[PDB]
Amino acid sequence: EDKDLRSIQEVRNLIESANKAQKELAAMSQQQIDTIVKAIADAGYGAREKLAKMAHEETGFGIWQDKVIKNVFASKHVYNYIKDMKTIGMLKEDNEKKVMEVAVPLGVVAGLIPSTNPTSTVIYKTLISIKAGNSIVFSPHPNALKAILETVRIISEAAEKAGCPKGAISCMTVPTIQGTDQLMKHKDTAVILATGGSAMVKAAYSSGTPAIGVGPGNGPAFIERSANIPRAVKHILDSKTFDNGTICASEQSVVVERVNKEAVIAEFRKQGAHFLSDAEAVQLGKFILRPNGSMNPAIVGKSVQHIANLAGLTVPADARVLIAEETKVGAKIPYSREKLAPILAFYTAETWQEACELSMDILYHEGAGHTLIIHSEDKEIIREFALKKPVSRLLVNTPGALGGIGATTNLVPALTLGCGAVGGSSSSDNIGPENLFNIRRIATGVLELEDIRE
Amino acid sequence: LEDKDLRSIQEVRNLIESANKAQKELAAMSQQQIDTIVKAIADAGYGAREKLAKMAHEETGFGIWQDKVIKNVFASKHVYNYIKDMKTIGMLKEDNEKKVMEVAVPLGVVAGLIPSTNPTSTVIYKTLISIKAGNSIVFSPHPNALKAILETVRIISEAAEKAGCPKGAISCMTVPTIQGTDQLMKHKDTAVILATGGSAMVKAAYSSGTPAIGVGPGNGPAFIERSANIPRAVKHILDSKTFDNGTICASEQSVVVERVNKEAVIAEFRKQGAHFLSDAEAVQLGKFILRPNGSMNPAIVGKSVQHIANLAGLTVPADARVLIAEETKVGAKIPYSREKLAPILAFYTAETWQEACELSMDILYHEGAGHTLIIHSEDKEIIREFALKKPVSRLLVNTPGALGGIGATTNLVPALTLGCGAVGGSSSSDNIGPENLFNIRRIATGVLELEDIR
Ligand SMILES: [Cl-]
Ligand SMILES: [Cl-]
Repeated sequence: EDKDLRSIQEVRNLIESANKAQKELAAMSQQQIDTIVKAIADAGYGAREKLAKMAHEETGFGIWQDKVIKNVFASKHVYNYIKDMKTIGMLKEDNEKKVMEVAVPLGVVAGLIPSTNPTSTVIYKTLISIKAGNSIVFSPHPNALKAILETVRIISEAAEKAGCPKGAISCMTVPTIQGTDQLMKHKDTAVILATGGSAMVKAAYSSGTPAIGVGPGNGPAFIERSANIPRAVKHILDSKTFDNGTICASEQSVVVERVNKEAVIAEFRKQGAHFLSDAEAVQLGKFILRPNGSMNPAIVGKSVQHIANLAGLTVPADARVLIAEETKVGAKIPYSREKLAPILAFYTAETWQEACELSMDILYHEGAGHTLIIHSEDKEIIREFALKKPVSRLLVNTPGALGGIGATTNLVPALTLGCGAVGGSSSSDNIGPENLFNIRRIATGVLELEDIRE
Repeated sequence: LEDKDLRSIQEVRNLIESANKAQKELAAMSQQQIDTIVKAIADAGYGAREKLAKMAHEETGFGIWQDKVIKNVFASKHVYNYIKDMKTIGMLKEDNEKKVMEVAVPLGVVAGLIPSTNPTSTVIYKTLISIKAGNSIVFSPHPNALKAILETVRIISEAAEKAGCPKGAISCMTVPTIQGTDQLMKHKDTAVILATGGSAMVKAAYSSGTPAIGVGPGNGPAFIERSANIPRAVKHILDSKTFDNGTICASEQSVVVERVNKEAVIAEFRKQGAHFLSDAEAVQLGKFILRPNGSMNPAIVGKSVQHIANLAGLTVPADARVLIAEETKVGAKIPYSREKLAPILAFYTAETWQEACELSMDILYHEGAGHTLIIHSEDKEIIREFALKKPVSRLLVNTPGALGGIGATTNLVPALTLGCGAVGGSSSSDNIGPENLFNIRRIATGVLELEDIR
């Protein structure tokens, strides 16, 4: 009866079921696997509306119409990338080196699901884990529980119809920290896909189980002197306002040069941004930064009007983002940190070199290894940013949120965006099927001992 | 500070701090400048081959002087020849079709755990690959090999620094403590752990909060299938199993033969210097090898046949090259079915290749899964079945186990850190090198709008 014990029991039950379900997947051919993958894609996509509405209603986060596009992306876009990849059995036979390469599935994948992008992340993690021959057990955020449970129900039913063994795709029905702890620590858990906060990722790397973790997204968008101002402002608003800023790859600040500063402020205003007065900025800043130095969860995925009301603000009805001018960087400077909300800091640099230095300083305090955006027509400046910005994905003339996940760019389509070693993670990739299998190499003898000691 | 544990913690924080600064200096260097240092390390390692082999032999008491010189040659010359022309620094790729550029990003400060079994060769190799990828490295020495490791570090460090490398980029703890090595693994500025050592050590690395890459126990069966060339299969198994008195983890731990071939195989093993133990002698050595706590006796590790025979109270001919015990069982309570880092083999008889496979899987699933299995066969179909099914990361065909698994007699990546992958509890199945020690940053240009994906 006690909730944590039942949760720990259920976790042990799901992993066991998932372990034997994977052994059955492992026996399947590439064609049999792809038949399953396409069926998960279709069920995910067919239920795009219902799951998007479910998630919005339960979490109170975002915009259901935007969650639909997240579901479409997680289904069709990921499917289209992964459909023709060889991920199963014999991959390569080098007949000159005499080395053969075979894909080995990891085993049971433990997927931690955020409340910010719940149904889309479930679909994405399922497609890529099953594609690589793995079973997946999900850890749902308590306040997106029903949405995630129905996503798992819908996609696992379609997979099982297409030949997938029962138990290969499952989810905790009783969310506890103790339960999630067990899922992570379990001997028969092969890898943790750790999409969550910084304490949750640190836990996953302290679990004993190999983990693939994320960091906070604190991505500046530098609008450089040669950028088309209208297009840059459009890209940023497209991303920042997408699902009320729930995607980690969305812009957290705008950096402008002195030459374009006012031209950019005016364009933001013209496209519906609201600039906070100095007084309005500190008032919201006081509300955003909690006494313990945490960022206020009360803003996450909420509307501009919702956030204004919480902060004691009165803001125009058609305001699309709140923007505050910022000069400093630090743990006590909330505008310099991740605000999963339609709230942006606004920085001014005199030159592109000053903008690079400020971005480094922003990223080093928070957001290193994740995302930075640059709007520019200058090939030389973009290349300097490419060689120096401490991120894993550097986005050029594109909306941040959409560009970072590979919706508007040719990055790998993903909702797990690895932050690399600088962010404390084991990978910097947009996670796909190639991150979820090992290579076994089968090598023939080419030399004798007598050759190597001569 | 005078207490040993606190002096050691202090040292590790100082060492990490220097390595942190030094890496930022390495991070500014071109591929040319890096490769110059790499070559200087390789040259210094190679030149000190006899010196360092003798130090390690005298200090640890393990192995054969001659064989450790070869390992020092392998770690320097062979690793260097694989890495010298590899692209590991800065801009790697510029895809103009996808509009995606790729840039190598060094991990940062590497933590190298060095075992007493392969101590000088492992330092040389890890240094070369870390520095090649633009990283610094701080070593944790096994206390039984402290002096030899420190002197290897001293030697390659000075040649690196003479070649342009920043001071503090290559360092080693001078006071080995478990409290100091815990600090090395857990530290925020430590970017990655190369975890070469025992099972409790690698489980410690994955519990540290820092990204780890671990090894597993090597327990590889050698299946001399009926199509095999017996005299060469025997020579290979002996070449590997007696190499440094069996200290390398990719060396064979059992021989599996088909019944039709058993007589012929035993006769050849005998001709080439193998000594088959009687039932009573096998039982006597088994009692000595297996400790009451369940661990295997360290007293046998890297020791001669005669030395072990004396320890176990056996009387064995002076020219005996390996001790072979016939075995029928697999399990924790069965010492021959487990990793014996010594010139000792189990010998199993199966009826068919199918039974040999099933037996091999049973061996590996108890101990050794993810590491190595060796097969001698001229049957490419049976080999392919083993390739697709045996739970290992490296499957060796017609080659000595120790020498083929490290890539000395095979075309596998030349390495002394052999990942066991997920099945063995690690993040990688690779023979690891430069490409496991940088992240890829991707710089991507927008190709689509929000409206397009709507
Ligand atoms: Cl979603
Ligand atoms: Cl050595």
